[PDB]
Amino acid sequence: GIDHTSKQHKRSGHRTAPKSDNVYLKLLVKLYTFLARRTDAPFNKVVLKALFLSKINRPPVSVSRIARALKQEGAANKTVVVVGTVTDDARIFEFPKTTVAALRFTAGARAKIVKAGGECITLDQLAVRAPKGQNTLILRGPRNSREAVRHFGMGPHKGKAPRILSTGRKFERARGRRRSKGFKV
Amino acid sequence: ARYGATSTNPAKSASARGSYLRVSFKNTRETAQAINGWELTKAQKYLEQVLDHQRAIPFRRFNSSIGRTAQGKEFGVTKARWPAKSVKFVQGLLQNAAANAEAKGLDATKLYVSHIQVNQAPKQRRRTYRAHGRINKYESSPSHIELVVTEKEEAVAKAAEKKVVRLTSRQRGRIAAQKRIAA
Amino acid sequence: ASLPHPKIVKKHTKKFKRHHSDRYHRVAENWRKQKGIDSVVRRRFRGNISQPKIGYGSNKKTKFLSPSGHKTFLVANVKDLETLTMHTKTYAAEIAHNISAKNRVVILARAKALGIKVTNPKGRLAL
Amino acid sequence: VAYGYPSYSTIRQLVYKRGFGKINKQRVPLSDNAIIEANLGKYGILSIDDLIHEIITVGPHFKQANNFLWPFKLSNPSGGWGVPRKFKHFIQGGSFGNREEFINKLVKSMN
Amino acid sequence: TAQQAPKWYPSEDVAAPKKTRKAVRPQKLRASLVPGTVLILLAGRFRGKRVVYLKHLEDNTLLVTGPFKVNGVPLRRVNARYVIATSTKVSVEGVNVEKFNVEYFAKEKLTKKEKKEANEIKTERVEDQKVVDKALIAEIKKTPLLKQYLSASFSLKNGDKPHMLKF
RNA sequence: ACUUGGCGGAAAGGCCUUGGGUGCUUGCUGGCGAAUUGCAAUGUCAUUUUGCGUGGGGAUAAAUCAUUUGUAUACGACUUAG
RNA sequence: GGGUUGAUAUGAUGCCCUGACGAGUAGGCAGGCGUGGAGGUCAGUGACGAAGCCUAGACCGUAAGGUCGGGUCGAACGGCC
RNA sequence: AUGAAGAGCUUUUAGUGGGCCAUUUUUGGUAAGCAGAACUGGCGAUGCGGGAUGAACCGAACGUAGAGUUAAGGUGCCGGA
RNA sequence: GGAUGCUGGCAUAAUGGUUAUAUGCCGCCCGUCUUGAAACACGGACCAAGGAGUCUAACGUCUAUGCGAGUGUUUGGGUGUA
RNA sequence: GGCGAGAGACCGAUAGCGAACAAGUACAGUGAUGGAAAGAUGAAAAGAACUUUGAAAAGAGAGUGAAAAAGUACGUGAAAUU
Repeated sequence: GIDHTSKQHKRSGHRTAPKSDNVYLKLLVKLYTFLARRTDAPFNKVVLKALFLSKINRPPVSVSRIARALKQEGAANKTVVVVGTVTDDARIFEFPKTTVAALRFTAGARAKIVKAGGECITLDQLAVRAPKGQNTLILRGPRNSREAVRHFGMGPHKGKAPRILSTGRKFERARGRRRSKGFKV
Repeated sequence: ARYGATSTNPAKSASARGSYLRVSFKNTRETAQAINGWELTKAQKYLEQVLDHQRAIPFRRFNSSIGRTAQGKEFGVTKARWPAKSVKFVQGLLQNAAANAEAKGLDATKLYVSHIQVNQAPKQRRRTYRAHGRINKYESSPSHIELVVTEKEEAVAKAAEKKVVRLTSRQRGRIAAQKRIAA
Repeated sequence: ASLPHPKIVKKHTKKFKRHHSDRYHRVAENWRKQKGIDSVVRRRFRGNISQPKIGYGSNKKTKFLSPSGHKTFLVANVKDLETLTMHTKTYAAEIAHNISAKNRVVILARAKALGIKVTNPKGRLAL
Repeated sequence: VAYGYPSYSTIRQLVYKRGFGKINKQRVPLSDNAIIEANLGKYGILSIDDLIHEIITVGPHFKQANNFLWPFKLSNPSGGWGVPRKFKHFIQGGSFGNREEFINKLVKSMN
Repeated sequence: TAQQAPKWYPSEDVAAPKKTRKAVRPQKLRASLVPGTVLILLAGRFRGKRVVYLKHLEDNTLLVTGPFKVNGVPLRRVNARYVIATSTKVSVEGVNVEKFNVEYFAKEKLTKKEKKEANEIKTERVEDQKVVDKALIAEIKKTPLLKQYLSASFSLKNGDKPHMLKF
């Protein structure tokens, strides 16, 4: 027999070929896996995975985030790439002229960019302009900003947001939460 | 209508039936198998002898815990009985069938009985009263009977199939070499 | 008339019968797994029935094939048959069981004309 | 285990008959100095015999050659083990332990 | 419809078979066979019979004769794995055997319509066997009892054990 | 295949012998024939019983039921008689 | 783990190559078989016999199960998404 | 030095929460197929060859077949040798 | 970097399958709680038909979909082939 | 609930109201109360004239019917069991 030093017939633990039945997304995946297979490009492979990703591993990206990125050095005339959605943010009042490529565009963000004089782009247009990731810049959005990640890992002396419907006095602000009522955590 | 299984010429045959008869299925079955395949007049005579207790019916299948009697010697057994009621119903049927046969116009002495079957009928149920306040069933187990009698025919036939044969060249050559070497 | 196929191996011609399908009439031969705890069939003791498993599966190149080398495909009409027109060397026709005799005659004549095989070409023939 | 000091003939036989490369986590039969120089050309190795030379004239790249070699999947020996009962020492009348140079006989059988 | 369809129908284009690398090299007989040698037929119509060996044909067969004037064996072609070769040796230099061959041993196969109810020979073959057999007997007359050694047949007896026997 | 005379009783059922007839003889020398079962295909050859035939002789009963008995007996059985 | 959109032809969840591995109660996950009814399609089968039932008769599938033939019978029923 | 069969990270949820056997260490006990602990391995959850027979022992862990060689156990016969 | 060539016979129940039976070897009754079940532990005589993790309110993780600092038409109104 | 109307991704005679039928019926119990089972011939009775056996019931024929493999023990007619 075998004295196995592993687990046998185990899956990679990595998503291929998403379980979104969206045919256009599947077309993009056919495209970018061709490109990953042949264009020897890590950018193509990255985009392929990020297309497989789920909704929450595909958070939104605010145009203000994009603006910070373009406020980097050497990164102004670059082409931003977001596998997901791009949201507007009226916490800003200026915006540059660059082009942005992504799956989805909130109408407000699209308006903001077009008004600033850029163009909002799809990933296929990106694949014809910059197959190997010529002069690109990938952005991913926050993941630990999520109101389930508050409760993830809940225990004593972690500061980790119990799971609770109603808030206020007399909802978990007592025994366990102060030294008068016994003990603080 | 629609009798049991028969391999017989229905033209040279007569039939008879009795249905929903208050007589025991087991004893009628044994009577039937006692006259199965017999010549008809011989059978009627045998059953009359039974009713005179000069001969007997053998109980082959439903024979548990019953008594014995020397008459079983005739059949290779010890267990035998004299079921008057079954016998009466049966020879009434045989009367029926002999009449139908002669009306068809048959030999009436080449005759024999080539099918006779008996099977269970709807149970006729009464109530018996048993100790500690209990009811149990007292069920008659009635019978249907159908028989069929037949003319005995001569020997059946001959001339089976041609029995075609397929040979090797070697077997054919063996045959031919022998037919050469000998006469 | 068929296509070159390899030699057909089935690896179990005998039917997998439910345990005690022979013993009790309430237990039918439709195979059914003993999930018990002290079941010598689940435990694979020697001298007990062989349970199905994926090693008894067949070779892909011979799978679904009849002895002729054809795959069976059910037809109810000339249209379903004309679909098989160009795959006679791989596919053969089974006339359905609910078909009438005259439509069977039609289908049979058409299949003869088109060079198509039929594995039940005697349903509802008198003579 | 049964271990011992092996000879050139049995190294050579073991390799030429049971010679297998761990190539990006697969087991490929060797069959070609092309394979060997594709993978182990880094270490001045081109031929299966250069491999064997490192092996037996243990070299600075013995580690990489041996690790490249999938473990030899031997058969049970042909004429038996020589003993009726195995799991004693070679000394006590068994099989395991250091049978320093009869291992060649055993291995040549199992091959 | 009763059955919908298959999506993709496999093609009918038969793949041409690969270029095999099996050559046909001539047969290396055993050194116990040399022409002019006496054989024992084990099988066939003439099973268990001492016979002569003359020629090694091209379809891995051996040309053979009784001779016919002795034991009823005609010219024939047999198989080396279906004959035993004896140690006995008779000279055959002096026979015109180069004429015979596989086309000379042709059958003119039989059709299917020719089904027999229950059940001829070429003057060519007859006179050929006559030529060859007169030469063979003329050489046989040298050593004694050989004519009869052939006329009889071969058999195993109670106590005869082949691996201890020699032929 | 007949034929004479013996022997053998453990399960003999076989062993031996005499007379003559007939056939074969590879003890020796010879002549004729075989083929085609096609390069092998058990290549069919023994005995076990049963049946239907033809022809040759030979022999022309008992038992069971039923009946009766009671030295016996739950019935069967057993014993006796007609 | 890899290869392959290239034009003509079919299926990209496809096809193909290579290597390894395959024990299993409780239990988990997955892919499927089947039943009653629903929307759609087959311009589906059908009184020249639907369904149902019988069939040590045949065929497919590892299997759940499916199909076919023969018999019975008499009014409806299936394939696929 | 050897190996790495990928390394790390998170979420979530089932079942379980009666245990038993062997080697060795070992406590109570006259001792127990007793009771109670320790390391490891096993049975449970596991068929196979061997032990005549057996949950645990020895050997060996299991897709369907074929061929070869062996393990432990054996080679008078039952029974292969 | 995977077997081809030559020849023969059959072309049919011959091979093969199904099935019954025979033969050789193996084969304890299933389900269950159980450390442990063939158990001298429980349920089960047999057959058919019925027969057991569903629906809801409010929630957690996860995954799809839409929109996106907003989202939610559907209490209600308008309108309708209702 | 009562009266009257319409509908259903409902049940389809062991289901669905206990009740598709002479069902709150028969039936039980002092009584309060309890509380069933049971649908289908065939398009149409054309529901089997007449003969014969039998004490008769019934049978065998005949005949009706598309079909008695539809005969009020009636659509088909499984299994256990026979």
